[PDB]
Amino acid sequence: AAKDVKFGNDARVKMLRGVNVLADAVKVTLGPKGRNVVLDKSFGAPTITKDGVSVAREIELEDKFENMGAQMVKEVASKANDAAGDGTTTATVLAQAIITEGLKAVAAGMNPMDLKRGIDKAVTAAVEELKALSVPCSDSKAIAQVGTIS
Amino acid sequence: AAKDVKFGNDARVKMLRGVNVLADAVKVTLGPKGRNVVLDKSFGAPTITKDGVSVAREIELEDKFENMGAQMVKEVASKANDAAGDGTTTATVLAQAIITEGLKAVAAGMNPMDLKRGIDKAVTAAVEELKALSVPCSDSKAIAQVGTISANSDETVGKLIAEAMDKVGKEGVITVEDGTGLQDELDVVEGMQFDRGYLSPYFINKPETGAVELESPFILLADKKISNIREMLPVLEAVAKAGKPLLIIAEDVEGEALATLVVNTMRGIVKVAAVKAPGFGDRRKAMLQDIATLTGGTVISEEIGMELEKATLEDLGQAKRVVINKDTTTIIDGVGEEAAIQGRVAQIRQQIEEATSDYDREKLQERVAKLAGGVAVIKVGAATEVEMKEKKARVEDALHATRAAVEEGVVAGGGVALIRVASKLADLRGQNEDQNVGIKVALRAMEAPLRQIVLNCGEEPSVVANTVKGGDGNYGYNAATEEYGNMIDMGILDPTKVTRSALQYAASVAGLMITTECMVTDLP
Amino acid sequence: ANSDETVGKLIAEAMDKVGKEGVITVEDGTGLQDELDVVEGMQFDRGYLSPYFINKPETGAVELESPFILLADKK
Amino acid sequence: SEEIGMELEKATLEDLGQAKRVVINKDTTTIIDGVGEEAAIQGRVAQIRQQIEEATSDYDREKLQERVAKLAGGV
Amino acid sequence: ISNIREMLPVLEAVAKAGKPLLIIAEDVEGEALATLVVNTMRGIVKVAAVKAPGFGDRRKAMLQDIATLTGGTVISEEIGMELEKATLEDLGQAKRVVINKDTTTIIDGVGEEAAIQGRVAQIRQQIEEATSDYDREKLQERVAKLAGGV
Amino acid sequence: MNIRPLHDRVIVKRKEVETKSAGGIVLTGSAAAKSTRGEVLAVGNGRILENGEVKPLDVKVGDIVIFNDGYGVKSEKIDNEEVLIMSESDILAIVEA
Amino acid sequence: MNIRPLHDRVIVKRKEVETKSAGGIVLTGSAAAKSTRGEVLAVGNGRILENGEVKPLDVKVGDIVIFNDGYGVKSEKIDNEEVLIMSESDILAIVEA
Ligand SMILES: Nc1ncnc2c1ncn2[C@@H]1O[C@H](COP(=O)(O)OP(=O)(O)O)[C@@H](O)[C@H]1O
Ligand SMILES: Nc1ncnc2c1ncn2[C@@H]1O[C@H](COP(=O)(O)OP(=O)(O)O)[C@@H](O)[C@H]1O
Ligand SMILES: [Mg+2]
Ligand SMILES: [Mg+2]
Repeated sequence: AAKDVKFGNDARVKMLRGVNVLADAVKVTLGPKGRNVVLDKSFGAPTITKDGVSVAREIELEDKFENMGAQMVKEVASKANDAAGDGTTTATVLAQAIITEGLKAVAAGMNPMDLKRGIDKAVTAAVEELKALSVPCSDSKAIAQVGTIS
Repeated sequence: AAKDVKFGNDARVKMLRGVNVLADAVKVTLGPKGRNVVLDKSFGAPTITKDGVSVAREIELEDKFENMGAQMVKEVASKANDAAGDGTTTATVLAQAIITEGLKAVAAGMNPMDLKRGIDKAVTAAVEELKALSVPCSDSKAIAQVGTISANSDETVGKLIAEAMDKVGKEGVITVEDGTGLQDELDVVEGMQFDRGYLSPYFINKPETGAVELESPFILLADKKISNIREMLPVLEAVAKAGKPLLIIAEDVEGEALATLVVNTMRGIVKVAAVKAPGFGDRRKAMLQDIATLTGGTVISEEIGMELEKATLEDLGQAKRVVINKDTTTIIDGVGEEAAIQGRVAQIRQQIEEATSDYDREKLQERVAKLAGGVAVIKVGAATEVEMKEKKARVEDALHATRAAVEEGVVAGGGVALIRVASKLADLRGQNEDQNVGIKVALRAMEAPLRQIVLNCGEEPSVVANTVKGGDGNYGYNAATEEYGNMIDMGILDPTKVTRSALQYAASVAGLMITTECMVTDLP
Repeated sequence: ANSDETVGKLIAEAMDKVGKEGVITVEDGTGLQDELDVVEGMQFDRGYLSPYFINKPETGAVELESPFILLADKK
Repeated sequence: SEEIGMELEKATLEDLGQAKRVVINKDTTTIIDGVGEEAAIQGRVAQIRQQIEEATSDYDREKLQERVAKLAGGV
Repeated sequence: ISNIREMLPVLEAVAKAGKPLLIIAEDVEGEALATLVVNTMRGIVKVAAVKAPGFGDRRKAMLQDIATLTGGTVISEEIGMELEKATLEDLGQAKRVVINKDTTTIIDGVGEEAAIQGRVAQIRQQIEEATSDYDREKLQERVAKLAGGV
Repeated sequence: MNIRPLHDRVIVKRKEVETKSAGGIVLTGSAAAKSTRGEVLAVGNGRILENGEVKPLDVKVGDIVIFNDGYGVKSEKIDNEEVLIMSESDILAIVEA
Repeated sequence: MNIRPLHDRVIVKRKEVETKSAGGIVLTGSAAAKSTRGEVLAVGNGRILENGEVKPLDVKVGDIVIFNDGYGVKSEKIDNEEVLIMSESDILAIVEA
């Protein structure tokens, strides 16, 4: 098929609305004051869920570009889930956040490939930090707390 | 169908928007400050890539004429890649440049057939000039530098490639595949091994690995299916007397035979194992022959009118150890004298010389490695799938460029080689003035890749090109460090074969294209 | 050939070797330069029926001198 | 051929063709310099000469000219 | 014609008269043909064979034409006849015959113009009561092959 | 070496695969058929059946014979020559005169 | 241990699976065919049929024989060697001279 090609800020803006429609449906569900989303189904009754990767998998957009936005962030939520089966909302929230802020910096005229290297450096460092704060969870009471909070 | 025909400047203009929409989507990715393009997919998630020929293949335009444009420059990027799996963006960029300029002169009222002749002469001349600047790349450091620079400045890729190239030697294969974790990993298998597991999990004398291991074993190579155990007996018993274990590599081992073998090995009678032959069809027999040679055994096929029964110990191959998994047999150190090893290798040497195909070439090189050097595998790491795809591709990409460096040498990157051959041809001329513009049209395009590299950094191409043009030899602009210097010393090496294929292919089609006067195609 | 002296020459050259009752055919080449093959005398499109016949593996091809030829019009 | 009612078994050396050398690849046989006197060569060529004259077709013409070349000049 | 046995009594009556022989049958297949081919080859008896003209019903009638022109007798299993019981006399005769890749031609048949003219006076009225347009073309053809020319 | 048929069996050699002459002048090309004539090379002492005594065979070494080519008959090779082994039960007649 | 065939049965051993020589100089590779020659190892007293007396066999221990390989014959193993057991009814001739 004939293609529609879009360049720079134009293409990014579309890309971002994409991320946003998806990110925003997934966010409503974060945390104990989370709310639910309703995903329809040609099958039978709709589905009410709190579960970010469930909501994410449904979002597909009509603007082919906004869609590529959404189909891209959609894998954070998706991978997050294959990896621990939890935290998919948070992941989505963090990406929408890295993207929003980053693009803003590409508009500042920074070199995205470096924006990237800095984001990753920042992250490799965060991961070490996390392993440092981590304390083992090994009594029945703590296990019940993770269960419960989940 | 009824057609829409378009003539002179009209048809050209549409042609060029065509070349442009493509050229531009491809450009955005050029050089270390390259950026990524996202190509959609009805399939599943989109694909983020830096890879010129990937972006290019997607472009198709709605204007039937603009499309023709695009579908033609598309071939430079495509050929560029079948030819050295790299340089495809540069290629693209030169063609968009040879076209832009070329057309502008057809508007001046030059004779495009001559524009063309001069553009080629210019180019034939430039290729000689490149072969003259080229210096061999043969230490491990330079090899790393080509890898690295190919992998958008990933020093780790450079290194891993350089490392493998070192262990599998010159006649060894290197393949890339998805990895398990987040970090890249290099496997190097030693000597000969193929894709076949035991035929029954009972052979397994070491359950902790889940794998079979035999020492000083004889090897029975049978080019035929094995159903009757009768065919074995004279042999199995000659082996029971020598007190050594036995590997059976046949076309297959089925129910009746296998079952009994399984019963015989079990009871501690004779230590044996069995595993399918490598590949299928015609290569099986030739490749089983390989195994014969390596272990100094004799293939037993009903084709030369032979029977398993009439086989003494002597026919059997031999090695010092064998290791077989669920799907992997491997023979360690065969008895075959290197007189016969080296010979059989000198035969499959010329198999590749007269392999008139691309697929009949892959396999031969594989076998050469399993008999001569080693086989290496790289595993690319990534957090995500969007990531694995783009990274894996770059490793792949650089794997290619190093193989190219090694056979054809290196020249200065950042588009410096091309900018230098351009001043060397400052005096080239053709049979007539139009050809002289045509020459000058190419020499000018030759500046394109350095000009884009720079523009992708958001600095000023014609300031950078001026200073680079003001220097000598290998002086050039380091886009990454934004400073000038000697590009060889800074490890910014392009494999000569690629810089030259970029030029060849881009000019080969740009050349034709600027001689369009009519264009025929379908109605909207 | 739109003023391509090289085509002219190759044609002229072939015409000369295959003679007046000789065919000339064009097909895609491997490299960048044009090339003219002239097969001497009689030859057709058939390989050995088993690669075992091969008495010279370096060519990957069979060679016999002063051989008798059995022509059988039947399987 | 079994068409003239012949059997391989009833064939002495005499029936066999002969040449000075033959060369065969994966997909190419070639006979070098056949024993056939040019009396008989030239004759069989003078027959396939008129095959083309009464070849009322375009495809029945290509093949004949090929053979002529394999027997007379070159390809 | 499949079995050569059917021929022998005849082929040999011809070998004694020392004249060549044309065979126009409905067809000459493998077994018979092969042997004929072997027999003519070795300089035994000069022979040739060629399919009958047309198909269906006209074949038999048109083969009859050929009989008349050369003064021979059609040998069909319809009148309950066998090839074996055929002396030289049944055979047609002419002064010369010429046959190509796809064209047989008989020159000057022995048939007296008494019988020629008669068989022509029959196919004269075939056209008179040919109530069709296609059943008319063929008859006129035959008339020409027996009377004038094409 | 030569052969020695076991009592009642006869060793014969076949004759010409449709001798090209039949009918008269016409050299009948092979029609997919074999010969039933043959030369007797050796003779077995003779049939033993029904105990009491052992009767000779009525064919001698060197007779010309028409036999019935069928299941009773077997194909063998002596010094590399095509010879057949049937019993006298399969021999039908002797061509003489 | 050795064998003792029961009256009329004969114990023989097979010979070469298409001895590569036939025709002359040419070593005919196995064409999917077996040998009909064999060495006689033991002999049964002889056929008893029709009550009154018991006639010997006309083959001796150690003859060379052409047999008819068919249903009458069976395959067996003595000390681990390939031996056959058919009746004299299946033995056709003796290769001598
Ligand atoms: N009382 C609470 N106060 C603040 N955060 C809470 C509380 N209970 C649970 N959480 C937080 O909820 C967050 C995620 O819950 P959830 O909505 O399932 O997001 P996810 O799908 O990303 O798992 C975790 O960060 C957890 O710490
Ligand atoms: N620091 C650098 N400064 C200038 N050019 C560089 C630098 N690193 C790599 N390059 C150049 O990048 C060019 C191509 O990279 P790439 O974007 O893949 O183009 P291509 O697909 O045409 O290979 C090469 O000419 C190489 O010399
Ligand atoms: Mg949660
Ligand atoms: Mg590159």
